[PDB]
Amino acid sequence: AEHKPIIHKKTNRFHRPQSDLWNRVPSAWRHPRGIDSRFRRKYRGTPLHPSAGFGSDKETRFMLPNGFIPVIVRSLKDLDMLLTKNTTHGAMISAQVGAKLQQEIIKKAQELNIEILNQARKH
Amino acid sequence: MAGKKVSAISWGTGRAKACVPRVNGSGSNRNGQGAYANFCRGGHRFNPPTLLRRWFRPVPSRQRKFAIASAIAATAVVPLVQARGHVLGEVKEVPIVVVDAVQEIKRTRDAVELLKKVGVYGDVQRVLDGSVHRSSKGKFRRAAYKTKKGPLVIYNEDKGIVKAFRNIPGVETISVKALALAKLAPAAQVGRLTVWTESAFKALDGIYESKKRFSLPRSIMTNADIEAVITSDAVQSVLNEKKEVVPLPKCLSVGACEDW
Amino acid sequence: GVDLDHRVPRKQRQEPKTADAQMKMLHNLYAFLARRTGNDFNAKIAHRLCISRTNRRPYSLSRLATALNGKEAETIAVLVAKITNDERLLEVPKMKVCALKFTETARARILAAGGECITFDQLAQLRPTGDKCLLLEGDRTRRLVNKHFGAAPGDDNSKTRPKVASHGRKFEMARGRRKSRWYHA
Amino acid sequence: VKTNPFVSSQARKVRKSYFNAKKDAKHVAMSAPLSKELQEANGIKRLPIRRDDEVMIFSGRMQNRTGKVTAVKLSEMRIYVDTFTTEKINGQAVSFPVHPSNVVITKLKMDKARKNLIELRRLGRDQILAKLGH
Amino acid sequence: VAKNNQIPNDHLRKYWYHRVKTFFDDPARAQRRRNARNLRAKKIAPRPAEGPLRPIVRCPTVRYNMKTRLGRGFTPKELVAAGFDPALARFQGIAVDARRAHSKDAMVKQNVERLQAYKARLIKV
Amino acid sequence: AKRSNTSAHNRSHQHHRNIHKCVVKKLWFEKGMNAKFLRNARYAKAGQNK
Amino acid sequence: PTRFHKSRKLRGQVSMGFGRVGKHRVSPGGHGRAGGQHHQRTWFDRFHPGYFGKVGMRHLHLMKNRADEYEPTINVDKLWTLVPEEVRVKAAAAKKGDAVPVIDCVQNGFFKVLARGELPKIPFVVRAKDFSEEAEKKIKAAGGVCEKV
RNA sequence: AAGUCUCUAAGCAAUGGAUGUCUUGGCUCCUCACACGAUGAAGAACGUGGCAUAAUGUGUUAAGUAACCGGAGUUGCAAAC
RNA sequence: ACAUCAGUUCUAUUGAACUGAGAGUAGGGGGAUGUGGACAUUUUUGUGAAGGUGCAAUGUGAGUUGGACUGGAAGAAUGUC
RNA sequence: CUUAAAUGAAUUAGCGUUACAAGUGGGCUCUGACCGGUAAGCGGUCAUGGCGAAAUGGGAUGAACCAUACGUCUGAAUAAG
RNA sequence: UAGUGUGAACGAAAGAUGAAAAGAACUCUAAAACAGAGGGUGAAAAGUUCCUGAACUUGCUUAGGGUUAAGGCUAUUUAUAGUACCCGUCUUGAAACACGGAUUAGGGAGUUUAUCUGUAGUGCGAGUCUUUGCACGUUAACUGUAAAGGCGUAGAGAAAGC
Repeated sequence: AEHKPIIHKKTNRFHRPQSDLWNRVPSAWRHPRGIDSRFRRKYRGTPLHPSAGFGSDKETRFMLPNGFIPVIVRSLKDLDMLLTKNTTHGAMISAQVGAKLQQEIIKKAQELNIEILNQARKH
Repeated sequence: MAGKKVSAISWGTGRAKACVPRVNGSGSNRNGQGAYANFCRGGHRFNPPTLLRRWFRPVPSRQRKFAIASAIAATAVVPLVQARGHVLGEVKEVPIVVVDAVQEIKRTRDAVELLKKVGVYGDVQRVLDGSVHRSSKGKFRRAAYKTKKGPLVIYNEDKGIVKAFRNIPGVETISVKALALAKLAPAAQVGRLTVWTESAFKALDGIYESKKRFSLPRSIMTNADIEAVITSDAVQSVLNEKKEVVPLPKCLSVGACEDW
Repeated sequence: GVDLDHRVPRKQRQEPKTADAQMKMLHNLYAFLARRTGNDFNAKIAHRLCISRTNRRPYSLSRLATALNGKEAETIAVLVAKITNDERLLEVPKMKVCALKFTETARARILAAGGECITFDQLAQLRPTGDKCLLLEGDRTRRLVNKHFGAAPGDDNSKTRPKVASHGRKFEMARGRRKSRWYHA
Repeated sequence: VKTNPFVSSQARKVRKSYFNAKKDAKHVAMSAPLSKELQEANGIKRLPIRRDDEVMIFSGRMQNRTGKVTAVKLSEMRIYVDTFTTEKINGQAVSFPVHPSNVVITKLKMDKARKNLIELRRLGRDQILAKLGH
Repeated sequence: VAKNNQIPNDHLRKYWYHRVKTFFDDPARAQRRRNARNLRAKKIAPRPAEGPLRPIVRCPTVRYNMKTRLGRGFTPKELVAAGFDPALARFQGIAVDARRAHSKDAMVKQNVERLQAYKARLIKV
Repeated sequence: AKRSNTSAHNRSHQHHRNIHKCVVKKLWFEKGMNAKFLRNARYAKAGQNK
Repeated sequence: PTRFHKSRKLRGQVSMGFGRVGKHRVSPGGHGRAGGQHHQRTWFDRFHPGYFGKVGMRHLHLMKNRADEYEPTINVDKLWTLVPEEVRVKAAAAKKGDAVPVIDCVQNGFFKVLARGELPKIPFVVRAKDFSEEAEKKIKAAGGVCEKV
């Protein structure tokens, strides 16, 4: 389909403060509540906070490098959801789904023309 | 009395240990170990479920009698029953009433031979194929696979009918005299597929006439939907015309600036 | 940098907080009219359906007989509330009424004297303009909780009724309430 | 669905009763169907297994051999058999245990109690099929 | 104490939390009662289980003069008027009460007619 | 021990966040006023309606 | 239940909505009604005035089935509510003669009668224990009788 | 301006026992019962099995014996029936 | 140019066009993510479930998802509780 | 009841009323006014502002002074300096 | 139970091979029941406190950085430029020569009851609640129902009386 050039506004993931230093601290973001914290204050040479400023365009949200918005597909019955919205959304088959039913979902998709985003399972 | 079985006195400051309670005695290795606190290993947990607790909710009896009325109303109305998750197919009309000679059925060949003729055995086939798993640890205490809740069958009196339908997966017998939400609207989802008997079905106007405190609930509207009311010419003549927003230009307005 | 006062002092209820079909439905009927016809009557009926159940006070049937005494026939008493019958009123007049619900005692009384029992979606066909209608409302302060509201008791004179389980002597009648025991409020 | 309250339907209780049953119940739990030659002869499907008789297993490494029962085991809950042997890495045959519900009984040897059990179940099976009406 | 709430009146200064009494017995208690009175009525047969017969009796104080309830037992006067043997009438299935002697003439005429309806269709095995 | 006794630094700030003008209900205050005046003002009203 | 509490959203926040400087602690004031004449007096004075002190006359062995305490009341405007509505419609169509219906208050649990509102001009007979002055006056004016018990 | 040193990352290991999955164990609620003992109880000690220390049976008739009721090997090796 | 939160003009059925604003400790409100178990509804799995290790996307973010290696039997989704 | 005549400063703005509840009840300080003190980065008050809870730039460096109070970015021209 | 104390007393840690022991014969180096290496068993070594086998720490191999203690953020032609004090905490004020903090995993703290308050939702409405209990039951549920009782419907007064 037709759309804008996709542009992300931030490239990388946000780290928690002091997470680089310590293995106990996981690098998933947490808003710092320290009273004397430099980070809460926003001094220079701290990372910028995640916030509604960084929100991507309402058109291009959840959109892949390809073009299509990935809906997850768990079975043959769930593939009926993408019949209406054919060239806006696109399929993404689950990791649980085994090698036999993988081939059946591809064969069903090539009939109905739904682009499957999962790639190179192998064999 | 759990976790407080141990002795424990809390040492004090001076020893460069935290002031938490510590079990006393010597040589066990257990001794000199923190105990009696929620954070300690084998301490009393923070407020686990008590008998003190209120378990049962006294739900008002008018509102109980309201809900069995609305669930029986919803057992008609063929949008709702398939919107739960049924395979009623054809015939598509609901409810299904059945002649009272079926109430004398004894053996289960006849009860299965009933359901496929009236066209309900699609919903029994939905139970038999396609079992449903318990992802959780609940498997240790209550059976690894659940079963689907299929049709429902109602009779005023039992003549071995209960024995006949018992043992077929997914069908739940009730008397008309009882009735219940757990049967009629399971998981608070109205419209289960009901197979009435004639003697059950003809009782219902007798039942709900002569119930003591309850009386039968009114609606606020007279109609089902609005769209007939607005589109009528009685309303439409009075309305103003439907407006729509102009988008505004971004730009020499004036006809002669060159006089200046 | 701009000098404004960013705070909101006043919220107002826009749509109803009920999770019914029917109250939400016939709100949108009278919301649709209140916009489009551009009229003071339908704007009020729209807003009355928004407001909580405490403010929709139950307008009793003897108050309905007093309002309509004088007013000629083909005049509906529109009323965004429940109607409840009076024991003490004896012979009801023949009267045309519209409300959300009646009590089953009151509906028997109005119908038995040749009256009418009209719904709001029924009324939207009949009278979109509200010509020869009559909006009525119960008084807001008739609730018992409302008597506890006001200046704190003991302000000389609050007349506000202190929050008490048990009445009589012994419970809150001495040092404060009477001038013998030091002072009177 | 069960009506009798005194029998339990919890999995904890049933396994504990099953593994720590009395000796007489464990012999009944160790049982197998007859081959169709013996079904028409004696008039029963199901019987408990002894050290006299011999048995025949479909599906396995030891697929489709007859062989006599050397030992029943009620704690270990399995049956040793003649013929059913893999050798060790040492030149030494060791008999290999198999659960009887996988297995069909090909020949049977009588006992006063075994004949007295069979004459009961024959008369029982005549009553029940007349009741159901097949 | 804070805000506009009423004075804090909770009778919870004793160690109530040791002396707790939970009523999860109640529906099992219902069956222990119910299975008793069925194991009664079989043993009592052929005699009627809803008995023994008891008098109609006016309640005492000013605000229950209206109402009439079941008493304990009939007087020795009321039995002899009706046609009964005071001592033996216990074993005929009629409760007897020697003490009550404030019952005036109106309520005697009920209780004589009450016993006559019993004695009309009592029969002996 | 010895901490501050008072301040008025930001009394003004708080007062002005909201100096609401409390309006009087009516100019007569019949608890006060002359009884001899109000006594006659009753008999003006009582005589008129008859 | 436990999902909808404000406590659940205050994870991460360190004080759980109870302050840093004050520190939420078990006995600020003292227990229950404590310091009512001292340091919590302002609460008592402001919200529940008259709490302290003794007034009245001591009553020993009060019973409420006596006909000294126990008087339920009913009003003149009703009474007709006690009787069903078929009765008084027949009683309206009657001569100055016979068959005037007896509204028994005492059976229904109402001893005294009290005139707050109107009646019609139907004849009737009130059996009750007591009346007011104005209730006795209104029942005469309707055209009916005041029996005592 | 040197590094086999030190710092960071990835892959294969060592150490360690988290996670996930299992469950003949708990916990609670309800039901039924309480009929221990000078006819020697509860508790303690020591004996006793072919290889048996603890526990469990059991008391020089000592993993038992007799009678009645079940009714064929209730486990490693050895032995007998 | 883009995001968010308000508001203004309109709109039935959840939207449209346009304008304005931007710190935040103690603290309050709104919407959302994740975990143990439950009741419905729908599935996945020895053609390899959960788990674990690295990598590439995706969401402002809490998170979520793909494919590779390891593992060898169960897991997950949607709506309410 | 009514006989006359009008909306009779500027600039701005919708205004009124109720209920429930959090935190708080150690403050510090620039510029002026002031009490005590030889004086103090001392003690105690007053008026507006600031910090506490306010980033960024400037005073090399600094909670408080100057410019200015902040969504994510791309430029232009400036403020203090 | 192990174990501690003269004693009254005190009191741990510790589950999982595989479907089945098929629990690793025999040979070679060696002083050898040291320790391996061949060769085999099994679907797969899962090889004896043996399922999965995370982090901290360590070893080997591969690739780069290093006078700036290291780490972070922004920007690109990827080793440079600019920037960047250590978090949590009481405090008017913390990078402080204030206190807590060697590393990692797993546990770890506003919950529930009674008597009330106010707001919102729901049902009935001068009424309302059906529960103590009885009758039912596919049985602690659900369902049906008689009569009391609770609060409301009239208040003021110390009280008589009203």
